[PDB]
Amino acid sequence: WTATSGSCKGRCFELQEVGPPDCRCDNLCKSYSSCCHDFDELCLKTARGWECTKDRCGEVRNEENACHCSEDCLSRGDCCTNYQVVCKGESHWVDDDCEEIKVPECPAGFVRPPLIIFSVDGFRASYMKKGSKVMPNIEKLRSCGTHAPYMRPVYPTKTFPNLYTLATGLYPESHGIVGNSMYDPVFDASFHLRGREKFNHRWWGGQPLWITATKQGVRAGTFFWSVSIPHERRILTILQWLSLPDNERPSVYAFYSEQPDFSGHKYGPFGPEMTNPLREIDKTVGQLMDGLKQLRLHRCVNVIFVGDHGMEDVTCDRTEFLSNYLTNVDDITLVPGTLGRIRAKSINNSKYDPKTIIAALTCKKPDQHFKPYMKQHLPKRLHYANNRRIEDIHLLVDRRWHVARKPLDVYKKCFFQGDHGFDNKVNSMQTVFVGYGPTFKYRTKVPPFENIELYNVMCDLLGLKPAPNNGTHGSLNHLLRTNTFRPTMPDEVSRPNYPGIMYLQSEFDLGCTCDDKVENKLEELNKRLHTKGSTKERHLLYGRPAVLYRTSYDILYHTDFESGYSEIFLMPLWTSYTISKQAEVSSIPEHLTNCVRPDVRVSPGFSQNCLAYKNDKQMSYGFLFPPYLSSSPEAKYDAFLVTNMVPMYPAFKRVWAYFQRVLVKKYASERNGVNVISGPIFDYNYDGLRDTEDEIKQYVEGSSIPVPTHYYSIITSCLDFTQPADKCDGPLSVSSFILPHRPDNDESCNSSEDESKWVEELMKMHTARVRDIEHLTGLDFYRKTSRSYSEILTLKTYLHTYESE
Ligand SMILES: *[C@@H]1O[C@H](CO)[C@@H](O[C@@H]2O[C@H](CO)[C@@H](O[C@@H]3O[C@H](CO[C@H]4O[C@H](CO)[C@@H](O)[C@H](O[C@H]5O[C@H](CO)[C@@H](O)[C@H](O)[C@@H]5O[C@H]5O[C@H](CO)[C@@H](O)[C@H](O)[C@@H]5O)[C@@H]4O)[C@@H](O)[C@H](O[C@H]4O[C@H](CO)[C@@H](O)[C@H](O)[C@@H]4O[C@H]4O[C@H](CO)[C@@H](O)[C@H](O)[C@@H]4O)[C@@H]3O)[C@H](O)[C@H]2NC(C)=O)[C@H](O)[C@H]1NC(C)=O
Ligand SMILES: [Ca+2]
Ligand SMILES: [Ca+2]
Ligand SMILES: [K+]
Ligand code: NA
Ligand SMILES: [Zn+2]
Repeated sequence: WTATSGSCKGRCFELQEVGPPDCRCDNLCKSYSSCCHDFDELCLKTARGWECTKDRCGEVRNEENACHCSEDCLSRGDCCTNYQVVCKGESHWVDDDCEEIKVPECPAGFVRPPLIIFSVDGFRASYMKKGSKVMPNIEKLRSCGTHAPYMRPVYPTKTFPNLYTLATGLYPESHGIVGNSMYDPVFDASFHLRGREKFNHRWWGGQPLWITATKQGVRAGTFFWSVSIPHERRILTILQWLSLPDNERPSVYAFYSEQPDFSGHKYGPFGPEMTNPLREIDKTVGQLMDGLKQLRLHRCVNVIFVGDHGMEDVTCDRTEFLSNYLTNVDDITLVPGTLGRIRAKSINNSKYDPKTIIAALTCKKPDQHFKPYMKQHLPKRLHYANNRRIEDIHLLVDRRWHVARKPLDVYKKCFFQGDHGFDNKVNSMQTVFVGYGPTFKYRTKVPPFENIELYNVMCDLLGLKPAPNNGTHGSLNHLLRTNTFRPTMPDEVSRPNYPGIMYLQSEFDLGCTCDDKVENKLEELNKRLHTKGSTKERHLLYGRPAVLYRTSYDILYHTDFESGYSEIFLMPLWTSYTISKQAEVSSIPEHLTNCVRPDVRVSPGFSQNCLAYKNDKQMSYGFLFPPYLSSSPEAKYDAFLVTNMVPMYPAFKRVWAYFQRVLVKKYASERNGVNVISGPIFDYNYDGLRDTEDEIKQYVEGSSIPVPTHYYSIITSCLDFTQPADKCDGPLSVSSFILPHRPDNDESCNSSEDESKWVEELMKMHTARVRDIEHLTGLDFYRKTSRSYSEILTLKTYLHTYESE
């Protein structure tokens, strides 16, 4: 109930909302059917439109007009935004040459440069180039300020998840806005684009920018705008708020536009109809900037121009139907379109089986335009598992396609020509970033970055302490002129042991054998030095990874590789080796095929044993340092140490062996050497974070050898590929992956073929940031380089995407 009988007299666009039954006058009142009776009349005036004209200059104040051109407007804070240009002969902001803003030039009473975030829905990255000719205001922001070629959204590339991510710095699995449509089973309640359930606060987790500011004494403009408030009115309202008294005036503001998403859905991303909405957004930017110029705030405010996601060509004829795969299509509920989320229709149907749904959806048709995944098997880069609102079964839809349950869902809902929601590495999904202002750099291009990183920057811009989030604070310091955040490296928590030779061969009863009984003071001292770390400078190029949790581990040196060996997990946490451009690849000699050797530095009690692998009919083993890349027949023996072995399913070994035998050498040839760090990951609860021992769900049969859920590799070289990786003076280049350790290759529909036709494709899908691996392992990499820490943080957030230009 709303007593709509009160008035908005002197309260239009009030910041502090009022509580029912009292009627509202804030910028969401329309959305709630709660505005006082006179809100339209008073707060949504449109008379005479939005632009001063020569004749109106100096007019008598008619309170009825949408904006004013009368002499006193600048003092009331309510002039039309072109007032000074039309009436007072000033130039539009966009006609002004750009001049570096070295310092904020703010009116008296301003305690910090305000921030205005100008958000645009569905603003695909390539519009900056393709629409350049019709967006002069945005082009000026872009060219004069700081911009990225693109900004990467989060998955799913839908509006609500992305805007909330921008506002929180969190992945959707952590803020809880996991799609535009959702069912939460604990609440037993559904979130929809339409209607009122979406307004309950229990859906929206984390702490968004406007709460962060208020909690720390920084006032905020409201970030949500009811759809029916026209853009011109939104801009005028922001400008009005900027003329409030110091003690009342917000320091952070946001504008939202539904375009160009709205027209993109109708016409596709580059439909001829798309030019006009681009034109209209640009004009809105111009109004804002002219208005700031009128207020003498154009060299005071930081402005961010940012999109939530891009847009792809999608038509109703590119739809796959689950009725063409499933016998029991009525037994499931699908969240449809550019992603799929499946669960049972009835929690009382005990004949529901995910296993059979997944099998029926896997590689059943040659051209299949989606792939099914149990959510924990999704690429870790998606961070899309750890929320009860995310259904166990997920469909990753090919770009340009939809999935639906039955044909009838499409035509009893071709209408539309664009959509979005696909894999966030897809080129069409990429969106935009521009920063303009005294705190941003001048005429600066930065590399692409992920939208999770902006919350921290927005906090830096306002002098706020960010709430805990998924950004890496400091990784975007290169965008900023000032207010940079200077973190320290995290402290190492566990120091390693450095064991020497402590065990005789006969103390080991592991059930392992090796044909190695083949016996020189020249090379006997040499091998000693290798075991004491003499080649470590070669193989450990950026220092040892630091262990950020309490544990017991040993550093093991070898000729060709260095490792950090866990006494708890009985295998390495990390193995580090460097392969030059000139390295030769060799085979595992016939005589050593099944060779496994006791490590006389590591107790039998803290070692794996071969008998467990023999008795586990499902599980095999591989090596972290690859015996194929041994520097000499003699050094190859190090590679068969029990301390280099890890559990591997035979299906996985196909992947791993191709990686090790072919791809590492390929990268070394292409990148002029590479440094490789590889290791296990355990993430049985699919939270993105290192498991403790008690979370481990699977062990090699009859033993305490835990089974990894994934294997990672970090592959580093010199960004200037004229310098060898092991003698690099400057910035580094990285590519990494987190490969799922699965007992089959059902993910790869071409896996019956030779590994050259499908392995690298898999690996590319499971590309990762170094930071993803750090979260997953409790390790901190690149501790000892000659580069600044912020530069290293940027490197750790890098994702090698494998998309074209
Ligand atoms: C990305 O960044 C984020 C933010 O830093 C990282 O997420 C954090 O990770 C922490 C560890 O995973 C997690 O810590 C837990 O917090 C519990 C208290 O949490 C509540 O309060 C905070 C503060 O106000 C709030 O942020 C939380 O918000 C979550 O939950 C509400 C719903 O109630 C949601 O609306 C909201 O979106 C958010 O959900 C997300 O997180 C929850 C888990 O919190 C997930 O389940 C969701 O799927 C979703 O992702 C909460 O309201 C705290 O109680 C936990 O403490 C346990 O563990 C300690 C270990 O020392 C132990 O000593 C305690 O005893 C305790 O265990 C007891 O409870 C267990 C469960 O019943 C039980 O098993 C035990 O037996 C014990 O009884 C824990 O510390 C932190 O809350 C989130 N924060 C956020 C915002 O998500 C995230 O990891 C980053 N991602 C990556 C990949 O790095
Ligand atoms: Ca959107
Ligand atoms: Ca975990
Ligand atoms: K076996
Ligand atoms: Na397969
Ligand atoms: Zn859309």
